[PDB]
Amino acid sequence: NNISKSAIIKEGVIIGENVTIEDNVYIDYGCIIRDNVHIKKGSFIGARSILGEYLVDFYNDRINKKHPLIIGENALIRTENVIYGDTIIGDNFQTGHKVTIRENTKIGNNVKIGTLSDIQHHVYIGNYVNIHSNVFVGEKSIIKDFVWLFPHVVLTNDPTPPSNELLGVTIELFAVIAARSVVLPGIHINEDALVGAGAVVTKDVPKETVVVGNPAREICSIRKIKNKITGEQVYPWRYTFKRGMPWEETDYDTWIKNI
Amino acid sequence: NNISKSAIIKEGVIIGENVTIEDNVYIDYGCIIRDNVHIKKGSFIGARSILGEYLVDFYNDRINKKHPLIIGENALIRTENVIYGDTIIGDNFQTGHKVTIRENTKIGNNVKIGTLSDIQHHVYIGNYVNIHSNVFVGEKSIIKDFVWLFPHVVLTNDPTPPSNELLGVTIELFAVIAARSVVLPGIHINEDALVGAGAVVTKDVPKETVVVGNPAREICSIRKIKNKITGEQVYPWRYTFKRGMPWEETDYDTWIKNI
Amino acid sequence: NNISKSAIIKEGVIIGENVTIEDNVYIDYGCIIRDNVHIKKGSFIGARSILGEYLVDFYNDRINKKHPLIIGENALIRTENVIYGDTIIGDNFQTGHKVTIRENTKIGNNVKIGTLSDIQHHVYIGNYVNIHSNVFVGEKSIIKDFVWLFPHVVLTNDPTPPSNELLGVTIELFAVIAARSVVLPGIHINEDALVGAGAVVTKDVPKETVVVGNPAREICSIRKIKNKITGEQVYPWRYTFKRGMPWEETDYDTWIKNI
Ligand SMILES: CC(=O)SCCNC(=O)CCNC(=O)[C@H](O)C(C)(C)COP(=O)(O)OP(=O)(O)OC[C@H]1O[C@@H](n2cnc3c(N)ncnc32)[C@H](O)[C@@H]1OP(=O)(O)O
Ligand SMILES: CC(=O)SCCNC(=O)CCNC(=O)[C@H](O)C(C)(C)COP(=O)(O)OP(=O)(O)OC[C@H]1O[C@@H](n2cnc3c(N)ncnc32)[C@H](O)[C@@H]1OP(=O)(O)O
Ligand SMILES: CC(=O)SCCNC(=O)CCNC(=O)[C@H](O)C(C)(C)COP(=O)(O)OP(=O)(O)OC[C@H]1O[C@@H](n2cnc3c(N)ncnc32)[C@H](O)[C@@H]1OP(=O)(O)O
Ligand SMILES: Cc1c[nH]c(=O)[nH]c1=O
Ligand SMILES: Cc1c[nH]c(=O)[nH]c1=O
Ligand SMILES: Cc1c[nH]c(=O)[nH]c1=O
Repeated sequence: NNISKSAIIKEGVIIGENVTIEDNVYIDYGCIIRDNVHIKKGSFIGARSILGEYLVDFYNDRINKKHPLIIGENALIRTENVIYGDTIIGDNFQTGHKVTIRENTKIGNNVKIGTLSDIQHHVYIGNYVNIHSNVFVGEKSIIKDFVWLFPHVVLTNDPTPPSNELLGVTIELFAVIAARSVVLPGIHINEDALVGAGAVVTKDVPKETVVVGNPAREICSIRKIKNKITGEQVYPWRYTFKRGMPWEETDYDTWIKNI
Repeated sequence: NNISKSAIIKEGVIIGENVTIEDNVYIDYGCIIRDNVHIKKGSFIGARSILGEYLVDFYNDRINKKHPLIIGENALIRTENVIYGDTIIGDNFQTGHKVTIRENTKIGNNVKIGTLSDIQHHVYIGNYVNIHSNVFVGEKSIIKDFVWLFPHVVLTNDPTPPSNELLGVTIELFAVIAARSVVLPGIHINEDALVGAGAVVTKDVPKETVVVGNPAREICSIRKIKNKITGEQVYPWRYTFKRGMPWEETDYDTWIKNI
Repeated sequence: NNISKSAIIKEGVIIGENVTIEDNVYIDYGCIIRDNVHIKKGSFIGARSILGEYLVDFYNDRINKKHPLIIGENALIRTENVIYGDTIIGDNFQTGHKVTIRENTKIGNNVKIGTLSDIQHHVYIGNYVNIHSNVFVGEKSIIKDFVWLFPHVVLTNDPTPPSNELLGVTIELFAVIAARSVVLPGIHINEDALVGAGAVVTKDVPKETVVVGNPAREICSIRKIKNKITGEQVYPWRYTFKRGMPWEETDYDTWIKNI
């Protein structure tokens, strides 16, 4: 292995082989770090998380194959997160409790995944994505930057289940999926779209449109929505909300000009 | 610390500083009791629960600030519950497995919180409240006494997400929210109201009214409902159901006269 | 006890009394095997699972009564599964992470139960049943062979809650319940029926019928559905899908003739 002298590793932690733990990493009580896990500098790993969780091939003969997991700098992973090998997570990642993340998945930078979320295999999550509590992200889903998935959202992938050909959902830049919504397989939710709470999204959602209901139907442009408190137009949200965003200290327009 | 000689503390338990464990408390295998936790007499804490879980300020410098957690007498907390500091829980509390309860939250007496439920910060839960499996209780929610939240209910708080001003849901005395229902931000669900399974509640619900659907619509008075088995009028439920309630040994009317 | 010399039992495992662990069983780090647990040959038990979890009577006096749990051969149970006593699980069972299974429950052979699922007490699950992530299975539910419950499905049982007389849902052979659907108490979902994603099923569903919506309504025969990719008729699914099924190596028709 390769573990930093500044790493703090609490009681009960179990470490395997070919593990690299960088500087100022703190691994809380009881974590099990399985083989082929690389934890980048400054990260915190919550108690009893299990990192480099076994892929299916392990069970053939109980011999652990090599499926490297890398976690980026400064993660803040909370308790009992389970993360599979063959997955890459970027920097400043943060989680709630008991989150599960499968293999062959890629998660960008400054992403947040709340308590109980279940991210499946072969999932793509871009940067500054915010997934709240108990969100199910099915295999093949593609979540672009700045997307928000609120509690209990479920992204499906088998159009006529059970079947052999899956179609993942693709969620474009800044789209917001409100709580307890379910999206059907292969659906494209376009930029700056808003899917209202509890919707059953059976059709693509056009850019800057609001849909609600079961099945969800277009109700209006996102720009029509007013703040319930202040009466100000809310969307695109990038102009009215910036806590934790990269243009927090400036403004979106100046920010975007720079990138 | 201050731990009772009658307390039973199983193998693997980890105890921090400024912890008080009263008489006849039983802490099962592997719990991690973090600093500033007070567990009242006669309580049972399920294996691997983590009590006094770290608030956000801890991560600034990995130095644990003081945020006291108090749990009342006779709790029956099941496995792997995670409970934050700056929270108060009353007596005879009981939980299912893997429940998460955040900080700055207040939970009354004789409350039950089922498996997987995720109770956020700044939540108020009164007495004799029954929250079932995997219920999401958002920040700012106010749940009055005798309310029932059935499996997979979700109480939201950001009316035009993501935004800066949250509005919590308030659920009044005895109201019942059936399974897989979602309530929108700032909604008032009045006394003895019934929200039918799977509803999307977008408007306040008047006292003793039944609403169902997406969006939920008023269908009738609660008093119209008949028991599917016995044909007897069911509601107000306080008159037809009393298992585990304070008037269990008497009757509601005599009971209420006394308080 | 009775533990096989070929059993592999990792660090931190806690074993009680009257436990039988057969040949080639592998119990991962930190499992707690409570009294009266029988694990059949060749099974794998994921880290930190808790087997023979305490029934309610234990809490009367903290004295553990006898409530035997049996798990069949070749199980592949993943991490942190919690399984109660007075329950029987058949062979080739497999689970995802953090699944909870209560007492007085019977689970057949070649069944799969995904991450977070919460199976209550007095539940019957037949063979080759596939329950996905975070499915709630209420007390009294009866799930026949080959049924599929997709993510976030919830089967209820109190028709006018809270009440004293529960009615479980019965799901017949091969029926498929798509994601985020909720079924009301006492509902009969017949053979080869399809409940579309996110439905609120308030009425029995006839054999080979598709229902969708809130409340769910019949839309067509299952045989009308075409594969979204190939345009081939999909259902009965037993003729178009067989990965992991008993007729995988042959065909359903020849297979059924033999049984
Ligand atoms: C979990 C957390 O921590 S916070 C979760 C984040 N927030 C959420 O999930 C909820 C966010 N809010 C929503 O999703 C809302 O549904 C919105 C913003 C889309 C609703 O848009 P609104 O500003 O309420 O438009 P408005 O309420 O004036 O339009 C209401 C009409 O459409 C209906 N409607 C509004 N929202 C919905 C909905 N989600 N589903 C079905 N119908 C709806 C209303 O009942 C009303 O019908 P009416 O014509 O009979 O009066
Ligand atoms: C998880 C556990 O352990 S138990 C969970 C606790 N129980 C539950 O969550 C379910 C409780 N039951 C409900 O919520 C029910 O929906 C009730 C009690 C509100 C339904 O009231 P009912 O007594 O069924 O009235 P009833 O069924 O006669 O009225 C039915 C009409 O309204 C419709 N309807 C009834 N309930 C709903 C619903 N939840 N959503 C949408 N429509 C509904 C029916 O389909 C029917 O429509 P129709 O006019 O075409 O026939
Ligand atoms: C989580 C995982 O890993 S995968 C989860 C497994 N897969 C799922 O849960 C989703 C499976 N798919 C479904 O359940 C679908 O709803 C199906 C297959 C029942 C839909 O049948 P379809 O083949 O899409 O029929 P189709 O789409 O042509 O009929 C669509 C019409 O009914 C409506 N409709 C279709 N499905 C639904 C639904 N679930 N709820 C409400 N309305 C629906 C459509 O909006 C459309 O309405 P329209 O007349 O205005 O055009
Ligand atoms: C800030 C915060 C986010 N998510 C959590 O799970 N806990 C916290 O304290
Ligand atoms: C009675 C009971 C309630 N809740 C649980 O999680 N387990 C139990 O045994
Ligand atoms: C194949 C598979 C199924 N379910 C899981 O939880 N993990 C896996 O690797």
